[PDB]
Amino acid sequence: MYLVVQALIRACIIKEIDLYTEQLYNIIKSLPYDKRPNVVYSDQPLDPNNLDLSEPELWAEQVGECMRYAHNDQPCFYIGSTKRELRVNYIVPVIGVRDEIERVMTLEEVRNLH
Amino acid sequence: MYLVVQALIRACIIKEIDLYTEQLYNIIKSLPYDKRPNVVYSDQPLDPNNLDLSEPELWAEQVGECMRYAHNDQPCFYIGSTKRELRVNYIVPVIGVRDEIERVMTLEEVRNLHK
Amino acid sequence: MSKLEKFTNCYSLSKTLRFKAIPVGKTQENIDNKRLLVEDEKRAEDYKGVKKLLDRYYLSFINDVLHSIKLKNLNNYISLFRKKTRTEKENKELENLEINLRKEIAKAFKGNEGYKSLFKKDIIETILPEFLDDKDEIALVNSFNGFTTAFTGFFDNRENMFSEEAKSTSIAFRCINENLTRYISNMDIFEKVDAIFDKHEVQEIKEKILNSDYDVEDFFEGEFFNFVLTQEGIDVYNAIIGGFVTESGEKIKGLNEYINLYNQKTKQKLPKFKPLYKQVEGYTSDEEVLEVFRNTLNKNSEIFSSIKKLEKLFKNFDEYSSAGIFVKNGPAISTISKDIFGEWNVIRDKWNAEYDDIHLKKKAVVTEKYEDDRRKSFKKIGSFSLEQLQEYADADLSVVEKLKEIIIQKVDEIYKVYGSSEKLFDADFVLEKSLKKNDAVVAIMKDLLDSVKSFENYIKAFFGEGKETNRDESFYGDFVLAYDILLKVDHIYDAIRNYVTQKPYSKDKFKLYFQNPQFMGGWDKDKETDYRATILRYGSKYYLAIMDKKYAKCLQKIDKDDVNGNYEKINYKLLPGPNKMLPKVFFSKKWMAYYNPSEDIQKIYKNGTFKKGDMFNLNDCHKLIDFFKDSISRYPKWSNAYDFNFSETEKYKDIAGFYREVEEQGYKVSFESASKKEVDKLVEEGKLYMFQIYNKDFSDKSHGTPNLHTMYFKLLFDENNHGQIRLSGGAELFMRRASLKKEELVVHPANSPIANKNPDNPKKTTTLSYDVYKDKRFSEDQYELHIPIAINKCPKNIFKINTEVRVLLKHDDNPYVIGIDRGERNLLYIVVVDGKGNIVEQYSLNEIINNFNGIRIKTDYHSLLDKKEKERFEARQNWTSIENIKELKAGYISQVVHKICELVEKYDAVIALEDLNSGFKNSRVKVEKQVYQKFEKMLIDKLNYMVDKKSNPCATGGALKGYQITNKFESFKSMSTQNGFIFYIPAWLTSKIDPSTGFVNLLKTKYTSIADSKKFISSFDRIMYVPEEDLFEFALDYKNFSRTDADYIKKWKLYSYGNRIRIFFDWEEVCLTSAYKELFNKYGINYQQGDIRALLCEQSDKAFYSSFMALMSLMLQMRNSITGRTDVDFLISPVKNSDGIFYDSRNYEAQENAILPKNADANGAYNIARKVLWAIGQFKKAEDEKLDKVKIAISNKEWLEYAQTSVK
RNA sequence: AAUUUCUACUAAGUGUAGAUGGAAAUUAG
DNA sequence: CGTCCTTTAGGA
DNA sequence: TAATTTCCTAAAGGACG
Ligand SMILES: [Mg+2]
Ligand SMILES: [Mg+2]
Repeated sequence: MYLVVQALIRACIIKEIDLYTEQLYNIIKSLPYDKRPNVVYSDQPLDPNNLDLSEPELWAEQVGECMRYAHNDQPCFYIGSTKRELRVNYIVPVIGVRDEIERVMTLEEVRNLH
Repeated sequence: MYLVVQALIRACIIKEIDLYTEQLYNIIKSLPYDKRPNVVYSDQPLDPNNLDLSEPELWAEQVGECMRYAHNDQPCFYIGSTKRELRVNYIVPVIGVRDEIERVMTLEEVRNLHK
Repeated sequence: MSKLEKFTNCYSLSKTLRFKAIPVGKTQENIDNKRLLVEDEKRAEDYKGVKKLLDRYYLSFINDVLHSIKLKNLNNYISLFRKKTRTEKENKELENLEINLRKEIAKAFKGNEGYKSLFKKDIIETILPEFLDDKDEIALVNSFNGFTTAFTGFFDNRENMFSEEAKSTSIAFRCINENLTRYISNMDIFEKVDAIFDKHEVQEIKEKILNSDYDVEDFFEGEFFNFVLTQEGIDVYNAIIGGFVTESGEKIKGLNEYINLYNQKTKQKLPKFKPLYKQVEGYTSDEEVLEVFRNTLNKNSEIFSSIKKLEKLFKNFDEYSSAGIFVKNGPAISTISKDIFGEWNVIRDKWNAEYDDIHLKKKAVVTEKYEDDRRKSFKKIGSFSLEQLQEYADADLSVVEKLKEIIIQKVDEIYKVYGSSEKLFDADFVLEKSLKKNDAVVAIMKDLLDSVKSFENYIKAFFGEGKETNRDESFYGDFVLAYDILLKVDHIYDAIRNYVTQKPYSKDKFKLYFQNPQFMGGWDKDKETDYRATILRYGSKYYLAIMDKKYAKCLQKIDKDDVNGNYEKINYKLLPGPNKMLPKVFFSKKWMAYYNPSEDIQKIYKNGTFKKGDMFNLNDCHKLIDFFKDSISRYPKWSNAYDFNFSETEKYKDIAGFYREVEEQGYKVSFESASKKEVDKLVEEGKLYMFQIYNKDFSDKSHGTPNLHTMYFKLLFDENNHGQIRLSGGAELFMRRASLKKEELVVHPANSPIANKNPDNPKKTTTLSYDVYKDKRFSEDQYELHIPIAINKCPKNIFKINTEVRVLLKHDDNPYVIGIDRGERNLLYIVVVDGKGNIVEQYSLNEIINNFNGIRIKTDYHSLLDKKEKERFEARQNWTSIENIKELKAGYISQVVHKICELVEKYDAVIALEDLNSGFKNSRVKVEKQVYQKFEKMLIDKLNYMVDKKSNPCATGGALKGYQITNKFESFKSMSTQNGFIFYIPAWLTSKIDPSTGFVNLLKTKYTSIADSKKFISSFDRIMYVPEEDLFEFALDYKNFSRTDADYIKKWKLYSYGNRIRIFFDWEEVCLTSAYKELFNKYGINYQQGDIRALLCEQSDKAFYSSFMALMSLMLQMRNSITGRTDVDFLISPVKNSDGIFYDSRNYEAQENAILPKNADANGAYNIARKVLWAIGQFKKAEDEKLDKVKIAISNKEWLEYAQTSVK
């Protein structure tokens, strides 16, 4: 009774997380560069309901320029500056600035972070 | 069961619809008002794959202002001018005029309509 | 000096500023925990109920006392108005008899049955307990005890019923002028045809069902007017007229129904009686509207039964008499003749032909006065029979078949749109939205209601006045008994549009009380202890302060001290109506305290011999003068507060002058000090509710130009305001409920680039650094405060304005004139002209150029109105889409007014406005009638206190010193030929006239027949092609031609110059000379012989003269537009000027300020301006004693002579 | 798309340019 | 004797 | 919806507690 339906839930969570990052991308672009918060960038969909905050593999730096792809409409994100050329498509903000991840930044605290 | 996940995939398609709505809401705001595309509006969610376009319960007017609710961020839409008080939650871009809906307008068509 | 320099300070005015009350501190919490809010809210929800019970008792009183009235002077007035008075100095004693009648009816009201225990406090304390037996009803009246004085507004709206002022809101002017006039009219109509009505067909039932005594014939006769004054008597009058009910569904015939039954002859044309006047659906929920709709307008309803009865009745339509159908002439016959045949006014053309055969002679020239009299008589002649439509139709066409077939096909259209829409008519229909926002259901009610309402209008012509003599009968029975059932759907239509166009807000409010019937009486010194309302000023931010009930003296023991915080306080009470105030204070047990019994003054007040009824005596009036002047001189409450620097003994040559002087001096408001910490503590303890008066110019952010109302409220406490603008009492307090619920707000997000909706806004995208909401001001429980100010309570330069403008303008040498008019491509076109006729500026007003800080950003309105009409085109419900066009137009006329008030002081002018009483315009012009009437009401009431905001308040023109250059607006029919500077002028012969010649197209150049066309051609003089000008010169005489009586020169030289625009609807541009060459060589005539009138009266085919009449008419159009493109229109002249060149608009649109009008609309404004220039020329001809009676309503021939004499 | 209120807006950032006379009663459409 | 409503009075 | 009114009041009288 668990044979193909896992692929259904596997797609539903991806539609949820892309809804979340497309809720976030406009608030991301409406921030000044001295207020660009710290991300847990992965270029992999990382679920904001749990954040999977046990793994220190994710680097935590400051997000840079928020460009759009020209092929699709995807929100490509840069870490640091353009000079790093680090083209990532999945970020979530926290107060986990350097490597010390403690608490989650929700939507009203990235809107009021402006 | 075969009528249980189809009571669940209906909750997956709303996750698709809301992404389509948010993707639309970030591109209507970027237009001048004389370049707003005609849409078909309803308060039930509307699938832009089928639409069942022959249904007589839907028209094709221009879209006016694109705004947001207060407590949530759900992007309602205004059809016609502001003072009509025509608030609507789900739109789909078309190219057909008021009652003869020709076809559903796609995303890059709206994106290129900015020029 | 200027002319507007003299026009200051003329008369009085009453404007209500209003403002928002912000609660400051914990005062809102004080209202909440002190349990103060629901009290007024429950008080303002049974106030209507106790007012309804009081009107019930007042109707009981009137029903008591009208059964004891007796107007003794009836017996003479019924003869004297039946005298055909011929005036001859006899109607003024007639008016004295009438004023005796309307006085003597009031004597029973104002004299007996208490009448002081009718409007005092005693009624709701004693009588209304007895006048009620249900416990719930007495529970309402026992609640308002102690709060009786709140009804003084309602009682002063009661005591106008019992007066004698010839106002419509009396009972006296009702029961005399609205009752006796129609009584003697219906009596004379009864006496003319009294021998028509017999016994055994209407009298034998109306002798017993209506009265069962004094049966019928005495009612119209004479002395039975003294019964019809009540509601049951006028109910019997209506049952005679409309038909009785007799408690069941037979609905038997009435007497006016017997004149609708006396039809057996078939020649009606005679009037009936008239009903009389007598004094004293949705909008709840959505499912109630649905219930009303599908339960009173289903196919199960009686209205659909009336429709099916009409269908079977019109199946039997041709089986009656073909002469017994009368249809009422009016706006209807233009569509009647267009739906039977297909032509607009050919039945009017047939009657015009017949009346041309009857009253006009065999001479070949119609008189244009006979044309106007024929128009007014065609509007006077009542109705036409269906045999008259048989005679106006040709052979092989009876007209009753088309009416039957189109009526059946239109109710078949109703059937088909019903059957396509029956999916809603299941009575268990479940909604999905609010119907204010829903669209799928509103369209169905729209298309059904429009079908049934259009058929109701389609059959509204088929009455002919209803109360008519001989006709057809058995058609008309089922006709009227289906129409009375049908007509309620239009009231349903007017109700449902009052639900689909509901407000998204809610302007429901109620009156705040704070446990005080004496709440907010007036701004005062000593009565703070009672009204409990004082205004406090701090910095530039104001406050109203209400204390409470049980701490009512908390604003007394407060001093200055200097705690670095000090609110100021305003005082210096008024003196309301000293002509009634000083007897109230000087003879009311105050005479003994200050004086004693002189007596001489007491007797001359007792006679009232200082008023009129005696002229005066210089001892008689001036004993009152010095008695007041010295009794005041010791009054310690006032005489120290007001300086009464008075004039001497001989200046007061009446009593009104001294009363006007104390009216001038009696209002001296200033500042009182009250330090901050103790009053803030008083707020904190809960003894003083402190609100802040607020609008959006009080904030520190508001650096623009303030509101005009805020300028008045700032000027109210300036040191230049002497007595000009007084802040009188009568202020109130209102709270609106928060209606946009917090689960329902929408809001633009912060820091998001929002676009600009103005196309001419050069910055293209804006960002907001915070949140902005949509209609947030409805989402908060908000207090609003109304204060009445009185502007110019004591004026000096008192004169009649209509005489004054004339005597000023006669002395003037170059008076400018601004003329406004409507149009199609432009909504209003401003011209402005000098005393000579030289145009000095003109433009359109499609764009309004808002300017600020030296930057001017133009706002188009026409493309916006085009956008909204384009939305109405694809609207699918046409009720939210057509109301907003109406409000946009009343949001557009509120910005032309600033341009007009700028131009008036700019150019010292008068304004000429297009009248709307005496013209049926083109029904295609943009700003229609119900907007232009709204415009003139908004130009008079702005000119009443004309003020420009960006001026010095101290100087003239400023808000202390507004010009008052008009009178008060009265009514939409009372706008006649002069008001202030606003001249009303009619708009005849104003658009189609060249401004360089004064030529008019005046002919009737459409084709009917060959010999008439040859009569037209032989009426020409010369038809010769000039070769070097390459045109055809048409020398003609208007003495040769019909209806050309009004002209002046009557000798014109027409031409083929330029091209024209044919309608064909399609579009067709044609160059004229080549078209005439084609029509000639198509029919083969050598047209180089100069005169060739004989050559043109030798063709014998219809296809030439049908084709030549069109070209001959299209020579004279000068109105050449497409109505598809705003840029393509021109007015061109087929006549040479005094030089010989023509006038093309194309030569003058591309010029800086053209000496001729630019477009076809500017011609209309310029020719409106020329009529006022002619009036200026008329004003110098007469003299200063007759200047008040110069007739301005200019007849056409005088205007044409002025226009043709303009270019010399 | 803010407003005493309406109308157009954003107009340089909690707003801009114009206008605005309310409360109640009665009659007729 | 405050306190709190009710009533009141009539320019050219 | 439009026409047509009244008001745009401080001060005496008094009921009462
Ligand atoms: Mg608006
Ligand atoms: Mg302003």
